[PDB]
Order: sequence, then C-alpha cells, then structure tokens
Amino acid sequence: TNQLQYLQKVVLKDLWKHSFSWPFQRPVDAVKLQLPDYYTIIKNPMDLNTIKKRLENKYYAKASECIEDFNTMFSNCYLYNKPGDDIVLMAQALEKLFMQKLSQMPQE
Ligand SMILES: Cc1cc(-c2nc3cnc(C4CCOCC4)cc3n2[C@@H](C)c2ccccc2)nn(C)c1=O
Repeated sequence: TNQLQYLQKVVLKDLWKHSFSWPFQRPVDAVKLQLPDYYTIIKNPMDLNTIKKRLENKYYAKASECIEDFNTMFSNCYLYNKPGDDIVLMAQALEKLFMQKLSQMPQE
C-alpha cells in the first residue's frame, strides 16, 4: 500500500488543497447545474470524492487503478467542456500539479 498511501496522503491531499479543486470535489450535480447530457457523454464519470472514498475503503487492487481514475477525471473534463471555459483552465492547472506529484512518487 506504499504507492496507494502516497496517492492518499500526498497526491489527493495536495490536489484537494489547490484553490481550483472545488469543481472536482463531488460528482457533477446534473440536476442543480442543469447538465442533462453530462452523464450521456461521460459514461465513466469520476471525481476526487469518489477517489477519496475508494482509498479510504481500500477499493483499489493496485496504485495504477487509482492513477487511471485521476486520469479519467481530467480526460472527462476536457471531453465535456470547451477550450476557453474556466473549468478547463482549472483542470489544466490541477493536472500540471498532479503530474508533478506522480514524478515525485517513490517506487512500489
Ligand atoms: C468536473 C465538472 C464540474 C463542473 C461544475 N461543478 C460545479 C459546482 N458548482 C458550481 C457553482 C454552482 C453555483 O454556486 C457556485 C458554484 C459550478 C460547477 N461546475 C461548472 C458549471 C463550473 C465550474 C467552474 C467554474 C464555472 C463553472 N461542471 N462540469 C461541466 C464539469 O465537467
């Protein structure tokens, strides 16, 4: 659980504390945001709270399964949203930090 512990205690913590993480802290609320196509276009949604619960509940078999979920979260944001949107600028800044935290992760 070495790399899964670093994903929880360093990567997830430092993304959560970033000022732009708030849109990713819960699943997209399609009702309150009136985005009725979101869950049709995004078949495999993901968000930081789902990742937080999976790490707390030891749902992941391996670190790479948790990395796939962060990557899906970012990919979904770029797929659904438009290049000039606030949320895309926010995702890009959070993903840059993500890639730095992975570069500093110790080996298993
Ligand atoms: C991953 C993701 C997340 C959000 C999303 N969560 C929000 C939660 N709350 C508010 C607001 C609701 C009203 O109170 C203020 C926050 C806005 C929210 N958005 C959008 C509309 C948004 C974010 C940042 C900037 C601008 C728009 N929207 N899509 C399309 C995504 O792909």
